[PDB]
Amino acid sequence: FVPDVPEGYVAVQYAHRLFSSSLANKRNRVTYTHPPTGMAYPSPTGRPH
Amino acid sequence: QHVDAESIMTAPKGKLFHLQFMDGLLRPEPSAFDPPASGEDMRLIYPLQP
Amino acid sequence: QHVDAESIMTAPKGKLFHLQFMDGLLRPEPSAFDPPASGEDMRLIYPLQPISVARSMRAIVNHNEVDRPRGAVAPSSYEMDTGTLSRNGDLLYSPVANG
Repeated sequence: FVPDVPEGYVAVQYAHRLFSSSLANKRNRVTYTHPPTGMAYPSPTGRPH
Repeated sequence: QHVDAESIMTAPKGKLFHLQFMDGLLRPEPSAFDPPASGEDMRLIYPLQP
Repeated sequence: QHVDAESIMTAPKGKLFHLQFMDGLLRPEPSAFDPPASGEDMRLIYPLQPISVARSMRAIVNHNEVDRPRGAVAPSSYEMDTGTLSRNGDLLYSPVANG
């Protein structure tokens, strides 16, 4: 069994550049920046599929 | 102190839980060059009222 | 170490002073609610010329608010061009362009 990727998901090649240190609510969280939207996501929760 | 969701769910009515809450307004800001720490604080139980 | 202005002024020519300097780029920022301290750091002796002539790199740290810290210095490309050995035996940099 290989789970299919669900219809809404977006392909993203891993690259060191996608992850960074950043301030977020008095913490230096490992922010991830989505390559399409450009949006930064300090929490692992709430990230785009 | 901490309150298990298990006790919130299984205690008889009439029990008086004692929840604690942080006022994080005065929490220190991280140094600009300190590497990020892994992990994430989460809260499960919330007030319904002020 | 510290150097008195008195010694700067009274030493025979030929003496070799050893001045120290802070790179305060990585100095910690104060907490937002900490009360101010009294007193003021002062510097009296200064270089007449650039001092960090040996400096290949600087501030190898991430900054949370910004893409690169101000004053961060990358290594020059030349440190990293292995180049080639010429038939003479002289080392060469890689060609900038074909031909």
